[PDB]
Amino acid sequence: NASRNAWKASGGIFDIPQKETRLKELERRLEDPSLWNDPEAARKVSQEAARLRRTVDTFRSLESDLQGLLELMEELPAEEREALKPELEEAAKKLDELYHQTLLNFPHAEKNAILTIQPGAGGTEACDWAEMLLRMYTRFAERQGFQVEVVDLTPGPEAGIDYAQILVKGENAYGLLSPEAGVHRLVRPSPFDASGRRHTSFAGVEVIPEVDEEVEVVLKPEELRIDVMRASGPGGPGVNTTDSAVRVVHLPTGITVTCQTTRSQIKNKELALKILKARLYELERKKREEELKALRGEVRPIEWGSQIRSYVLDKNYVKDHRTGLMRHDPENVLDGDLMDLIWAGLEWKAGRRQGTEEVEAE
Amino acid sequence: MKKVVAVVKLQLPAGKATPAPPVGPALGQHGANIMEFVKAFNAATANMGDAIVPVEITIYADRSFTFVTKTPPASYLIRKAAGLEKGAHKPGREKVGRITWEQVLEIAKQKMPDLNTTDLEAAARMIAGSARSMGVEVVGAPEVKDA
RNA sequence: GCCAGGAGGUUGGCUUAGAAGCAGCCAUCCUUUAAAGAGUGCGUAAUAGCUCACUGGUCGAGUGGCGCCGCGCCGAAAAUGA
Ligand SMILES: [Mg+2]
Ligand SMILES: [Mg+2]
Ligand SMILES: [Mg+2]
Ligand SMILES: [Mg+2]
Ligand SMILES: [Mg+2]
Ligand SMILES: [Mg+2]
Ligand SMILES: [Mg+2]
Ligand SMILES: [Mg+2]
Ligand SMILES: [Mg+2]
Ligand SMILES: [Mg+2]
Ligand SMILES: [Mg+2]
Ligand SMILES: [Mg+2]
Ligand SMILES: [Mg+2]
Ligand SMILES: [Mg+2]
Ligand SMILES: [Mg+2]
Ligand SMILES: [Mg+2]
Ligand SMILES: [Mg+2]
Ligand SMILES: [Mg+2]
Ligand SMILES: [Mg+2]
Ligand SMILES: [Mg+2]
Ligand SMILES: [Mg+2]
Ligand SMILES: [Mg+2]
Repeated sequence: NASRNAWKASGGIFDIPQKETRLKELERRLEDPSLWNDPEAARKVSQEAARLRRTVDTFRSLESDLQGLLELMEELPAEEREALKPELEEAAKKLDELYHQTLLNFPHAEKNAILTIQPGAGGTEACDWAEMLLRMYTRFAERQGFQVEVVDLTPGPEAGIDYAQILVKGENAYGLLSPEAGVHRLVRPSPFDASGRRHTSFAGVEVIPEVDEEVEVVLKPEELRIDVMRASGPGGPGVNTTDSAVRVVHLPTGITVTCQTTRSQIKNKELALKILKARLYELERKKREEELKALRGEVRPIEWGSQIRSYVLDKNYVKDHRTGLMRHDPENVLDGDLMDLIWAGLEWKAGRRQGTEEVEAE
Repeated sequence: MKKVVAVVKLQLPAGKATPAPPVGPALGQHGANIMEFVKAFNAATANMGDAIVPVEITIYADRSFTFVTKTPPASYLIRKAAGLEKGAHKPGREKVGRITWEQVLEIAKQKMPDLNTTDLEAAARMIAGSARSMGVEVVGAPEVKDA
């Protein structure tokens, strides 16, 4: 297990010098009496002190399992050297906590997730590749300990999928499948091509947890104003002296509506409200779109080069264009070996591009 | 003669020490030189081990302090036979331990000189009492006897 | 009503950035002693500060709570002049 040591060790090492200088500018700010006088402004101050716990603990735990472990173990069959191995069996136990406490910090990492696959540039082979990816994440779920349900799926003309969607249950379902965003790339001699030469094919992937609803709470009586007024058109003296028309404007949203199709004020006041309900439902569905579709991807051309990870079956090599990381087993990776990818490199760069954005300028 | 402007209650291990709060704002808004004042803190913590030693502070007018180290809380005695670092969330129903009537007696001797409570007979009920409300009930034998 | 103390372990166990009798959760020690409740309210970022509860003194004659009945008070704004 000496191949993942320096990876996890140095992983908690780059936070040492940076947080060292910042916590110093804060800890000395917590001294002067004039600081705490600020109401909630001072909470943001003592808050950063609540981080000197989830940083100094590694300065002690990770540093001790590096100074003591690396010593007595350089050479010996099983005497005092192999006996020092179980001494750090908890070093892999504690490795779990440092890894976890940097993934759940995502928006909704803890809850489940939905993953929709859809073919793209690459002809009918691309339509066939999508089913491969489906069968990849599917096995990756069971083997991760997750449950799976195909929420929807549609076979292609000759391939096997023009579209597919799969809800993965279990904790951190959105966390692990997060870096699976974007279009992947496939390279291999096309099984559908007569000359069988090497063709490229693409396919997009998306991930997102889940939400709820709120239909009636909107039509709170406190919000909208209701008006009464005589009706336009026929009626006799009854129409002139009896106001039955109604105008139910929604004050906040400003959207108004008027009705007077029936001789009655209540049945108009009633209808005019069922009408406002429909429009206010269609106004909540429009705003319900940006906050449930912008999370998918701010782009995703699915074209060429829009990919973030290529899988070449000719020369046998996958490659994450994000971490620059490489590999030599596309045949197994497209079966469940996503852990090696998501764990070390994927979640890293994923949180890195946002973790370097906040701790600098954003 | 003596002098005091504002007292305060602080805690810390019997040896190690750090300027961070809640001890932070303390030795910063009243002054406390770690160049000589702390050298009166390590003298009584060199031979003695570590514990929940709460320094019953008493700041003077001249920024100085009274490093008279007082005995740990009566709750430090329960987590000595058990080994816990907390306490039950509901003292009454559940139970995090069961220190016998003997444990409460042996380590409680340390608490009498600092406390104002009388003999070891009186210093016995206090420690068991500081356990009646922290999720635990003692078990004894001699007890009443009576006529 | 006024003079004085109003505490010690204790900073109650747990939650929590902080919860020092005083957001919340769970609650049933003792002792200097004449008396002071692991605490009534305010004050705090967390504390110190104020007070009751209780005891001492002074005063010097009544005082406090609860149930019931009679009558009454508020709740109570309109359009030609009451
Ligand atoms: Mg209102
Ligand atoms: Mg009209
Ligand atoms: Mg007509
Ligand atoms: Mg008519
Ligand atoms: Mg009419
Ligand atoms: Mg009318
Ligand atoms: Mg004090
Ligand atoms: Mg008087
Ligand atoms: Mg007084
Ligand atoms: Mg007074
Ligand atoms: Mg007293
Ligand atoms: Mg008193
Ligand atoms: Mg006073
Ligand atoms: Mg007690
Ligand atoms: Mg008490
Ligand atoms: Mg006090
Ligand atoms: Mg004051
Ligand atoms: Mg009555
Ligand atoms: Mg009555
Ligand atoms: Mg009446
Ligand atoms: Mg009036
Ligand atoms: Mg009039």
